[PDB]
Amino acid sequence: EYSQVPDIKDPIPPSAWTGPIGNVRYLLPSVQGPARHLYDTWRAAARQI
Amino acid sequence: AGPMTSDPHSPVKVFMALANLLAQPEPIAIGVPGMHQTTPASQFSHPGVW
Amino acid sequence: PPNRMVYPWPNQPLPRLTVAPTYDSAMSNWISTTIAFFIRVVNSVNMTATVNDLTRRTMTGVMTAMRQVKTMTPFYIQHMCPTELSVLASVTVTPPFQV
Amino acid sequence: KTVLSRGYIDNAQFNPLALRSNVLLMLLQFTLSNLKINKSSTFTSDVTTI
Amino acid sequence: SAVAQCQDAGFLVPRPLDALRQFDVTSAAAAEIMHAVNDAFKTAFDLDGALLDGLALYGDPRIADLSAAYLQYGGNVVREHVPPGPSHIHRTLQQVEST
Amino acid sequence: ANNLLNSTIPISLRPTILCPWFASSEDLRLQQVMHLVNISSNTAAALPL
Amino acid sequence: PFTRLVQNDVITNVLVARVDPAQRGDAAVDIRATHATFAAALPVDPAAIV
Amino acid sequence: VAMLCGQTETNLIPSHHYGKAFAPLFASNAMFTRNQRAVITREAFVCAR
Amino acid sequence: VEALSTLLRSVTPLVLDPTVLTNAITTISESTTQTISPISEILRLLQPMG
Amino acid sequence: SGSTATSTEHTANNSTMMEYFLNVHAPSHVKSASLKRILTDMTIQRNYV
Repeated sequence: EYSQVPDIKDPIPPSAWTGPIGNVRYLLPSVQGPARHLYDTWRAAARQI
Repeated sequence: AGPMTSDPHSPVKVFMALANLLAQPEPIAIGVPGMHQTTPASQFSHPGVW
Repeated sequence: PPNRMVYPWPNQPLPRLTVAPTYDSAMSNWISTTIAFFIRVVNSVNMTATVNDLTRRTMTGVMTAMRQVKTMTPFYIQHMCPTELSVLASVTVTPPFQV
Repeated sequence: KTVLSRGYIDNAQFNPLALRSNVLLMLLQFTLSNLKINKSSTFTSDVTTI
Repeated sequence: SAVAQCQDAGFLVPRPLDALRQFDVTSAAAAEIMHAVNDAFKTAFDLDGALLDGLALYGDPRIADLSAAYLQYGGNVVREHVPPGPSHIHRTLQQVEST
Repeated sequence: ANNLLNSTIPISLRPTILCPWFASSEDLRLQQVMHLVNISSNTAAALPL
Repeated sequence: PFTRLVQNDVITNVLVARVDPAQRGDAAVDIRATHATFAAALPVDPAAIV
Repeated sequence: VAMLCGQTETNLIPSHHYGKAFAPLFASNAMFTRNQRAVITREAFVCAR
Repeated sequence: VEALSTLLRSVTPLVLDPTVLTNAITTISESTTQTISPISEILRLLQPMG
Repeated sequence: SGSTATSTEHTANNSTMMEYFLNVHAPSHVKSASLKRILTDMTIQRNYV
């Protein structure tokens, strides 16, 4: 079961990230698509929290 | 709680909130067409709809 | 007429690429007026059924942002594209067919 | 070669058409590099023949 | 000042170096110049946060100017201007250029 | 402090002091406007304030 | 400014501009077409206020 | 989108760029073959008619 | 039309890049479950078409 | 994902991707005009659990 890894058909390019913040990288505004949607949704919820 | 907010439209929203409940016994006139006394009060967010 | 070609937009020679030709083009005028028009549309009283104040400002901010951003496309249309069309028509195997 | 030069001209060349801008930027750095204070220091008399 | 001097008679700045050639005046060049200045100041004074950024948001510093206003439903406008105050370095730079 | 915490200074010679800590309103006005330019004008800007 | 029940004085927009409209030739245009707009609102609860 | 995003290059000299780009276009001979084929078309048409 | 369009794209100095436009718009909008229908078309517009 | 504590994360991501698919990806990509007509005017809060 755990020997499986998902296969992404369009990975996020490395150039789509900002500089590091120690461990994490923020997502560049110019990037669109479902990932952008996911990023905004979680970010908005984080703000409310 | 009306006055405590900074929204300019709050007084109208307050006024319409009661007007919704009294649409049956006490009717009044609504200026712009397409809006009725039973319209949700929170929609009155435009200076031209007072 | 022979050795002639018609064009949907007005055309002028290629000037120095300074600020004034960047924003005076007819296409730019078309964009500016159009967005200006839709702005007073979305702010019309009739949109209240769906557009609260927050949305109203949000839509307004989007439109004005679209209007403000620089683009060289209108300049290219008015001062550079006709040159490219003129030369290309002289070498393509099928000459232009116009009304 | 501060601007308008990097991916456009050879290492050995300079851009004659962007001279005014590059000169201006160079002078700017010259200006900023000298924003200091001329603090004093120890003075002494000279006891030599000079 | 720097962006204006590279242009032809931009704004109302003195132009001591005008004898020198500067062919390209496109908005791209202006953006590059503004970034150069912005980096220079950040380096010289060891600044940390965003400084002078966002002016290139629309991507044409050649017409950059600050202003604020608010509008009333009655049609009245305020249109407050925010011009910069007098500066020392700017005046100093002119002497350097003249020299 | 609205004249609370009233305080005063001694009266004696202070030869070589220098406290470059001030600016005109125009500077403040300019900085305030600049600050408003470098934000996303949605709620994300207002909330921290 | 805090306006109060004056319909003609309701502030609909707070605006800011990054560029001079006179350069663009926008001198005669609606202000909203030339300046950016702020848009932020906070949904408070009446019960806590009361 | 194309109407609104019209970026241009940094060191753009219209004379250089156009001349460089147009020079290959005149290496073709299709312009002449077109004329020849048209001439043959005429003679074929007249005789056929 | 195809051949002519390919030639034009291969010969023009114009460059199409929807970067600055995206940056400007994203300062206003946000892709969240609230305020999605108002901006759905905008997201379609900014979607990378290739 | 050993107990109900994982259902929250997966349900959140599940909803997010579905919403983006309905409102953005599908209309931009589907062909049938009738499908577009019915696919629009549809949202997760009243069409998906």
